Amino acid sequence: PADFVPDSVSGMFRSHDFSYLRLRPDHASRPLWISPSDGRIILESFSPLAEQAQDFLVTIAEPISRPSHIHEYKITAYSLYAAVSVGLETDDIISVLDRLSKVPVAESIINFIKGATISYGKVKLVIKHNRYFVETTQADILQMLLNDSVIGVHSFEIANESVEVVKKRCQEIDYPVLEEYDFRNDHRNPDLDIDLKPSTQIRPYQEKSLSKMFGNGRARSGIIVLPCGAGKTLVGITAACTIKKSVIVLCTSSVSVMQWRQQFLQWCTLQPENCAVFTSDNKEMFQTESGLVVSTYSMVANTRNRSHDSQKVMDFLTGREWGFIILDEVHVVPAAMFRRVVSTIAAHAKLGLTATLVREDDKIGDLNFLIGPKLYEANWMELSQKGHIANVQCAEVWCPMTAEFYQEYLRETARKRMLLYIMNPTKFQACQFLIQYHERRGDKIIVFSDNVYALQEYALKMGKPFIYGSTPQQERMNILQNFQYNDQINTIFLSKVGDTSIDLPEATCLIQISSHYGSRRQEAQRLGRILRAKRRNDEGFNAFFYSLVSKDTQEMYYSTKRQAFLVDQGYAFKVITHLHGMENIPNLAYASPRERRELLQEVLLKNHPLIRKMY
Amino acid sequence: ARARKGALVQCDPSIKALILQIDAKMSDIVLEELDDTHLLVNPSKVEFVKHELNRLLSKNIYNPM
Ligand SMILES: Nc1ncnc2c1ncn2[C@@H]1O[C@H](COP(=O)(O)OP(=O)(O)O)[C@@H](O)[C@H]1O
Ligand code: BEF
Ligand SMILES: [Mg+2]
Repeated sequence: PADFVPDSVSGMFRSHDFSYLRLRPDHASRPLWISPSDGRIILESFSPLAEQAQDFLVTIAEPISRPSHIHEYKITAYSLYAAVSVGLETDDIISVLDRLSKVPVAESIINFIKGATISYGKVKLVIKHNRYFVETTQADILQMLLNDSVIGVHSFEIANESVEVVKKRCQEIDYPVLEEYDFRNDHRNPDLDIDLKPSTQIRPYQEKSLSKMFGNGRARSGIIVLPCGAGKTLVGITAACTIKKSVIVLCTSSVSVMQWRQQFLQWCTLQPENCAVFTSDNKEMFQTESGLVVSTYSMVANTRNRSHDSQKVMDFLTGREWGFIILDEVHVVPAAMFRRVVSTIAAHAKLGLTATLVREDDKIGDLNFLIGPKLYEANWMELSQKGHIANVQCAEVWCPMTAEFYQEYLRETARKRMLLYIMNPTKFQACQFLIQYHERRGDKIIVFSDNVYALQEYALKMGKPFIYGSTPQQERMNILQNFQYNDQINTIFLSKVGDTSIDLPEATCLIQISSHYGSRRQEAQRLGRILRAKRRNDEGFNAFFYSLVSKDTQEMYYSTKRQAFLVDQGYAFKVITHLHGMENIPNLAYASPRERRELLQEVLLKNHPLIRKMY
Repeated sequence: ARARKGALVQCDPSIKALILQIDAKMSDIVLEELDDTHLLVNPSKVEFVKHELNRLLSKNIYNPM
């Protein structure tokens, strides 16, 4: 920026004007725009070299928003740390960026890249006989690391529990650690003979992710992000089958574990004898030399109370030196104590699988030193238009609260108004009309409701079953089987239990009457249930996702706060002010003011052996 | 035969209830209640109630950044 006259509108852009630079003669071909200050990258997806840049930008820069036409990525320290590991240097990155960038790279951007791209590849964490050794191929690194306050071909032991501390210290210091597993030369760990049967198929994006993971040929450790229903189970099975080493899978549910195992056996040639399921019901482990242990975070992170059989299982897990760990729904590992399992459990390779790499607190960044960087991400609309996933007409219904309940809304405290604006009659009436219309349309409907009282009230009012925490496994399985294969039943009322990690090929329509506040991750996880509909490829099909919200309430605040991730992905919600033909339905719930008053009062009122014979 | 200067506020039951709460805390706000959708208010307080009602409603609206 030298001898560049500002424009009269330059004031409106506070240090954001980028007109001080000139455009290259080949702008018509170069598709990239680079932000010299915020690090945001604008990608033209409708110009030559767009495909060549779409993957490199994903590798070096995190995606902010990727709508239909113009893609938006961003370069950050974590993204550069992830990129520098897979055979990528500043020289190559700058060469490609200059060849694809309409504008020259600024010296500030060059300095920022150089500062962070030259501090990797000097330390390696290895494990030998259940002992963690921080081996470094160079000795001169000692003169600074051992002299640092925290730390302390040469190898020294380190406490297993102190891994979570040493890794974060390594992030703070110049050199971060990389976890590479050369399973080809790893002979100490017994091998497991399981391979993918011919019936298996790998989708193009799955193959691309596997290529990005195994490009160099040595298995690294990290995180994989794919949309719900994309085939994360098959990705994990492929990773296990290609590594061919002892593996432990951690899943945050029991039904999820059951289907995990069922798909595991179906997709690969794993013998039943070599398979073990570690749940609350049965705790037996495979007696073969090598096998797989599928358990849950509750069964791996508990340290105070353990059964006798579960104590033997925990002793087995700790004594044996595992070779691979697969963390399903890894967004919960940075919790207060779930992060402790990473440090305590011994394993040479850690893979995390999650459709969302965000969480409410700031601990999301801790994943970098807990399990590693993110490897691959996949777009939603791209797969929707390519036929890999379904298309959804997301809609937001505005249900006006009636005056009788609103007058109490004004006076009631924060805790009571929550139930008040969730149990408004208008929502009941709209739900009944929509249920009748969609049942005539022959759609399989799921109604989610976090609130157990609201779920029970709706179920008892509509004569339909409800499922929540108190429901037993057998009963809920019976409900699912009948809702699937029985022609009489077409709609069910699920709850927070079935929010994630459940495969419902038949489910097509999704409705939300009660939501768990502003939880953006739960929004996407709930949407994931209907993304694998059986009839998701027939011409003209469009799944439906309804979100009922009361206007002029904080429910609108939370609703607009919980969809900021779907909007970023590309999904757009359509506001439905009115549903046509609602009055013609014969009967509507809570249609009379007398019943409205009765419900108002009800909801407001809601808040010596011989002396043994004596006794 | 009697005329009274004032401002007529036409709205829906919800806005009417909000105005009723505001008047209950400040009696001078609403001069009279005409119907479940109409209220007579003081001319001077119109410019203040509009701004204060916008501030109050800002809570129900999520404005990032
Ligand atoms: N490559 C594939 N070939 C066949 N079916 C696939 C493939 N990828 C995913 N699926 C199907 O997608 C559905 C969801 O798979 P799952 O592993 O449960 O996904 P996730 O764990 O990501 O929710 C299953 O019906 C599975 O068979
Ligand atoms: F993301 Be899946 F539904 F396990
Ligand atoms: Mg899954």
